Amino acid sequence: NAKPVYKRILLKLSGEALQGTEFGIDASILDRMAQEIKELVELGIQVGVVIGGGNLFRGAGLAKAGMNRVVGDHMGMLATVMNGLAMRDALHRAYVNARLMSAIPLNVCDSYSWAEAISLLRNNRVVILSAGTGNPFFTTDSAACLRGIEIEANVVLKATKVDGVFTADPAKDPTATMYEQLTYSEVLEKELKVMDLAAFTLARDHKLPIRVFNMNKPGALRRVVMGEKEGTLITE
Amino acid sequence: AKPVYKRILLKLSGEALQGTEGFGIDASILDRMAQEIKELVELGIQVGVVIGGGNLFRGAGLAKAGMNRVVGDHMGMLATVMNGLAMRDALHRAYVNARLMSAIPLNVCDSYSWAEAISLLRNNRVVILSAGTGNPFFTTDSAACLRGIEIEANVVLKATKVDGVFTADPAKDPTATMYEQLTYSEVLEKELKVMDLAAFTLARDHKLPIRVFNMNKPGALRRVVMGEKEGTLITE
Amino acid sequence: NAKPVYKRILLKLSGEALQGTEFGIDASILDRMAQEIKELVELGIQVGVVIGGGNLFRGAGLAKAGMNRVVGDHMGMLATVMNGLAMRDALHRAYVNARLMSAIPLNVCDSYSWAEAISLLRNNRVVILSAGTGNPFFTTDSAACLRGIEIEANVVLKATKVDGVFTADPAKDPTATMYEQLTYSEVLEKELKVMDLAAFTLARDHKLPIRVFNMNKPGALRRVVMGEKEGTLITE
Amino acid sequence: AKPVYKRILLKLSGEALQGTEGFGIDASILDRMAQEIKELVELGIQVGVVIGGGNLFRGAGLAKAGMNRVVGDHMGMLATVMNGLAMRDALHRAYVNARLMSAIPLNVCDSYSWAEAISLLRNNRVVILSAGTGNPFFTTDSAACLRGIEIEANVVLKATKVDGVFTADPAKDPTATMYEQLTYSEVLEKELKVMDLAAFTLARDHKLPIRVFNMNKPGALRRVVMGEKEGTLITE
Amino acid sequence: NAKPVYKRILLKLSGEALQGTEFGIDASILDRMAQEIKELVELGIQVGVVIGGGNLFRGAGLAKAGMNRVVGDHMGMLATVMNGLAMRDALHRAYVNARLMSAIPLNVCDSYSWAEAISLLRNNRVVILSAGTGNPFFTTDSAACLRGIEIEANVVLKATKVDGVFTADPAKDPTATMYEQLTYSEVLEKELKVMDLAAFTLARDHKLPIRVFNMNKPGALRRVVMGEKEGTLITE
Amino acid sequence: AKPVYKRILLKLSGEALQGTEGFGIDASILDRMAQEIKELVELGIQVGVVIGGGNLFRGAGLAKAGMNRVVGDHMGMLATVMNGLAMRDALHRAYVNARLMSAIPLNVCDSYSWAEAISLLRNNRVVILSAGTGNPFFTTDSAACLRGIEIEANVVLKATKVDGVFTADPAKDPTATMYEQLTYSEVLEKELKVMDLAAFTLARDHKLPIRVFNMNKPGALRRVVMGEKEGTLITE
Ligand SMILES: O=c1ccn([C@@H]2O[C@H](COP(=O)(O)OP(=O)(O)OP(=O)(O)O)[C@@H](O)[C@H]2O)c(=O)[nH]1
Ligand SMILES: O=c1ccn([C@@H]2O[C@H](COP(=O)(O)OP(=O)(O)OP(=O)(O)O)[C@@H](O)[C@H]2O)c(=O)[nH]1
Ligand SMILES: O=c1ccn([C@@H]2O[C@H](COP(=O)(O)OP(=O)(O)OP(=O)(O)O)[C@@H](O)[C@H]2O)c(=O)[nH]1
Ligand SMILES: O=c1ccn([C@@H]2O[C@H](COP(=O)(O)OP(=O)(O)OP(=O)(O)O)[C@@H](O)[C@H]2O)c(=O)[nH]1
Ligand SMILES: O=c1ccn([C@@H]2O[C@H](COP(=O)(O)OP(=O)(O)OP(=O)(O)O)[C@@H](O)[C@H]2O)c(=O)[nH]1
Ligand SMILES: O=c1ccn([C@@H]2O[C@H](COP(=O)(O)OP(=O)(O)OP(=O)(O)O)[C@@H](O)[C@H]2O)c(=O)[nH]1
Repeated sequence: NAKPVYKRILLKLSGEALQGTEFGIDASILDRMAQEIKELVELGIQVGVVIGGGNLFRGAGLAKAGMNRVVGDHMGMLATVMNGLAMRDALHRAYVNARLMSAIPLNVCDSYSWAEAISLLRNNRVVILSAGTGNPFFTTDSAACLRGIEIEANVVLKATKVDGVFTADPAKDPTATMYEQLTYSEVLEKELKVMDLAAFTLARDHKLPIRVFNMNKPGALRRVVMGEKEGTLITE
Repeated sequence: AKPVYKRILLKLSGEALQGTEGFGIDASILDRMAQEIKELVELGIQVGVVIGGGNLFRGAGLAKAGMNRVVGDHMGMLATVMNGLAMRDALHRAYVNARLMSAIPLNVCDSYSWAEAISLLRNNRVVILSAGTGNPFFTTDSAACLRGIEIEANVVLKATKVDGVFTADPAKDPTATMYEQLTYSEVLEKELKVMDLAAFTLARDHKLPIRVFNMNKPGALRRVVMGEKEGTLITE
Repeated sequence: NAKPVYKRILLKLSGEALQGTEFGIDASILDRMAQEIKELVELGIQVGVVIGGGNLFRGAGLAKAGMNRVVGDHMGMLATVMNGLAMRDALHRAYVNARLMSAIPLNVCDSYSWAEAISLLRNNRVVILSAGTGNPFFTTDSAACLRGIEIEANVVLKATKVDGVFTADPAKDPTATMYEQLTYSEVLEKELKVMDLAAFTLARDHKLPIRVFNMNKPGALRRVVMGEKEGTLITE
Repeated sequence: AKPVYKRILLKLSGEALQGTEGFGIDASILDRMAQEIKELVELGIQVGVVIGGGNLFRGAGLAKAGMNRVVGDHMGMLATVMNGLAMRDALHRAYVNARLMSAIPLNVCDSYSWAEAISLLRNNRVVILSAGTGNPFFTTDSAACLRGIEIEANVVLKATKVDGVFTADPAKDPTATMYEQLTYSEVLEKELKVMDLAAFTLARDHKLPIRVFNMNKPGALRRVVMGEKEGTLITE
Repeated sequence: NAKPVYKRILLKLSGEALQGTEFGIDASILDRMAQEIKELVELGIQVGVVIGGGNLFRGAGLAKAGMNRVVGDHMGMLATVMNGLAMRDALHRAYVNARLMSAIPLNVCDSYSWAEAISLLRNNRVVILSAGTGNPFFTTDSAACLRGIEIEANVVLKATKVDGVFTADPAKDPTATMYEQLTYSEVLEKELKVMDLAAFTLARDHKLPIRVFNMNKPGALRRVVMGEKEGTLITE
Repeated sequence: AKPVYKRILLKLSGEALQGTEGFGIDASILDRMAQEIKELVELGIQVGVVIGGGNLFRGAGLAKAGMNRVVGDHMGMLATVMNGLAMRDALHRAYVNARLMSAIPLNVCDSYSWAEAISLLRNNRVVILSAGTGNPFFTTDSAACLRGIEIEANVVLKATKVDGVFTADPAKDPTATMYEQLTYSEVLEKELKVMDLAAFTLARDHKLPIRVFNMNKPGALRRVVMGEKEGTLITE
């Protein structure tokens, strides 16, 4: 009798979380991703997914090596388009209707269009938003919040490799602990790592709730949507 | 003792930008490539470059993992655009006029246009050609021979990590010897591995000469262009 | 009780076969074409058609007259887009759902897109692929085999003006005879005229059967699809 | 005795490229046109060219055959792009800077852009304008007067196979005489055939002078531009 | 029992009539517009609407101030795209399927395409045509007649701020009177203000009836469509 | 006494082109702006311009009226393109090379391209950047700081109708005084209104200096660029 507690969601997929040991993409994690997204679609949930590129390139990182920061961000963005393309295909092969859209118009997929996106969602099609915001100096987390506000999602689900928001990187600091609930205020006064002010403040400004969970946990995405104890919730 | 080629078509394998890790791009090797191409431009030579994507993706390889071959080939092509973009930036940072063109419209960079290409070339601007031929079921080798014939290059220079064409792999067999010259017919007869059959065949029909050389041996590119003994030549 | 022996086909239409006495297009042959394609659509067959331009321009021919070979191929390609447009219209007027796609993005029709093409076919829409492969130095026969492999056709039906594959041009050599069956091997050891190695080898490589028939024969296309004795079959 | 026009708009009828066969393009006449335009460019004159498609297709003609008029007009326009492409190549082969622009985006050639056009013109590059006005129910004559007014040409030179404007067809009536000058009003009053009414009317309202001359009479184009007695002038 | 007397109409909306006191747009007039268009859609009528830009910019007017006439027309056109976008949104918010198309390809809406437009109309979607004809020196009235003939409307409904065609501007001349019926002949011999010959003659040429009514009159559009006494009818 | 900035980013508020009426564009102020920018170009300074759209539309303002915020922001952006087009024409009419680029592909003008921008700038061509950042929920101020950082401008010059930054509005309070210099920290601490928080914050992180000055005070722009006491500087 459960029933989902969300009608339209914006699922931000970390690029790094498509690696799963060794750079590149992990086909089996991609296929699991599809199956889990398939379930949401059937449950009637409208899904829009913003995907990152950290498993291939990060602009700032390339900038340290000497490259022009803008060109570095452009490669980072093309990296998100490569993930989006792999994700879409995994979706099609799992018999799920999906469309890839790119912030920077390319031709291989559609160009992002607001009205078109809303139409696709109302029609139960999964919409994959690539190239983030289309601009350099930004991160895909920003795009998740922007697109999330544009398509009017009920919430942004940040898929990560950790169970929630920790006080410090749980993989490097042995003192790291995660909270299960936070307000946009607490996040700043405690200075916990969630996103980057740019993205965050935008979400706060527009009162868009955020739920941080672990995508490496099979079933976690479904628990979040069904309203079961998973991850951390950031509200006002 | 001036150069022997007015216009060439440099074909770099995606692995050419790989560091010691065996994947991605290595800033220092990129910058080194840019200096070597800078010298050719100053020498009066017109340069067109076709770069691969093996340091990132291969369609056949992805298809084995379950993915749709065509989508795998699109990601491969897209990777060659990531390389072309990094190569262009190294060029601009070394003060060399260069323009990235793509066989797949990506209005990042502009689209490949034969007429525009010939114009950029006549103006001493290095033309970088990404996305191979624009179609799946093809390799960047074929794009090198194709573009090479379109822009009327004097020769296709195939960059490898070996000094030339051997009787067998010299690293997996110390008996192997390097040919100083060959005809398309002998390559096929002796079952020699130079490049993709489709591509090779194309170059043979249009009598486009091929020079296989070592891009890691300092001075090689210049020597190959100065008519000095270096690598293997292939004609007929 | 017949029932078609093919579910998805790639129909390669020769440009020359739309002339029918006197250059240009033959409206009545175009309308018959539509009616016959209409029948396949109703039978449930998914049709993708690659159309040539030989009735208007051929690149190599223009090259002999002195023109730049690449520009010549570009005109040849625009010629296929003109035929595709006429074909599409004949289809619409016969109340058949059809979409025109061009290898070289134009705007008047759609730009070729793999995923989009598959969706249109699954939806029983006729897909007309123009501008061949998008590249010069190639022929539309190449494109028929490439697109045929891309959309995963069960077979490529080469529509011609002769009943099959002959030993020599039946219109010029009085010794010309046609075979009714051939393997990709036989085709080469006998050196019979079918396509051009480029195209052919590709088809062979991917084990795509080919059936050569005469489109000037009213009903021939329907016989081929129903599995009746028509034309020549090339298999491995 | 320098030229009398700084910038002109040469309007070539599609038939201007037709050989003796009465269809298509004749390489030798094309090359001859290129030499005559080369001379004008050297003389300091800025040249814009609008070419028709009657040596290939006409929308009204196709519509009579059953086809949708709009589609017929698209094919007609597309033919003017085939001519513009061949004319551009003859130009480049005669060493004349020229760029083909299209009223129908064909990202082959680039799109018509008024500002870019004026810039190319000021840079002594022959601008070739294809696809007429971009809309059906119009002729390339109207595009000649329209573009002529946009680029602020000093005059529209209408190339015909006759010496000028006659009282009646001189080939179907030996009584006919050639006017050396006329006003838009007299043309309409005497029911004289100069061009499409829509087009004519447009030129009259913007006071764009028209010179009708013979493109086959050697030296004519130069004479018309050197203020020497040649053809018919039309103003008011 | 009424029943509409038209199946497909082309509704030309004056840009000025979206102001309603004070430049800019009048949201409440826009919402009424939507409701009235909603009714037509439900009645089964296929609606195509051409919208002007006179409430923001007029090319000729900008030309007097000193600006380049062509650039002035380009701004006028962008003005029609801004109105089209506002109109579309008002339509979506009233739960009416609508698509915006632009004569000059932009990316934010679709690019105008004939076949696509017809498909959208057959599917009961409202089609908004912006950027008029795409060319300078023309008015949106021209585009209304051109698009009207293209999509094969049964009639063009010119929405204005006056009840019909008057002898003189009813707001400035106290002698102004309107006729209730006119032939294309009468319109010229009486020289009444309806459109501009360009547009008009085109409509006449193609025998497209025109009905001029007042959109500020709530219900007037519905009366016209139902065949009730409203506005002025221009026929041959 | 040469200029103190090699490359600047001039940000003009849409209201900067407004006449006394309080809406639209005033030809004379436009021409005056062009003369002031002409002088900078002659002085060797590279100029990038980001113009707003408040003299026409604001998304938030439209959203209050009932419209979809995103669509309101698209119309706003589109208005900045109307201004950019008028500003470009005034520039060309004053004989200043200038190119309009848009963050929203409008193939009127070409699309924004970082690399192309840097090239135009190095060539002494004024680059006009329209459509802000390309995304809704942003202001042109943010686009000024963003583009300013991308093109590596030496400073962002914020044109206002006031002499600089005051303690309070000087027109609504005669006690207000003008700061001659400030740090990002003091602006935020003293609750000073300089620009959009999002934008400001961005400029602070990249240490992009901001100069607020009066665009109506003749000579101001030149003085600001000649290192002479004028307006308010903001750095840290
Ligand atoms: O709006 C955007 C989004 C992305 N990008 C560029 O794409 C690159 C991809 O970086 P992402 O931020 O997409 O990486 P990711 O999601 O995998 O990383 P985490 O969430 O785990 O931190 C970024 O480093 C940036 O340079 C932009 O330039 N603009
Ligand atoms: O025309 C093209 C070119 C390339 N590709 C796609 O790019 C992928 C990378 O293949 P490449 O041919 O780009 O590899 P590479 O140059 O780095 O490697 P070498 O052959 O030099 O050893 C291919 O596996 C394919 O998926 C296309 O599908 N089409
Ligand atoms: O991939 C392609 C396809 C076509 N083309 C160009 O289009 C032209 C049209 O030539 P086609 O090969 O399309 O002609 P056709 O089908 O009518 O001829 P047959 O099958 O009967 O032999 C060719 O001559 C070539 O120049 C390309 O450049 N590339
Ligand atoms: O604006 C345009 C121009 C041309 N066309 C299309 O191009 C076709 C060719 O008509 P053209 O007007 O191009 O013919 P032409 O110049 O060769 O012939 P003359 O008038 O000089 O005798 C026309 O019949 C129409 O279908 C358009 O529809 N729109
Ligand atoms: O085909 C076209 C249409 C429109 N435009 C340009 O758009 C501008 C908008 O002018 P319109 O003619 O669209 O204005 P309107 O409809 O509001 O005015 P009325 O019907 O009440 O007279 C025109 O002034 C012109 O410069 C073109 O350049 N070409
Ligand atoms: O990135 C952008 C820029 C602008 N806009 C849209 O443009 C509208 C106009 O807002 P602007 O920010 O262009 O206004 P302006 O410069 O004239 O005004 P000041 O801030 O200088 O006082 C905004 O209200 C928004 O709708 C975007 O949505 N995105």
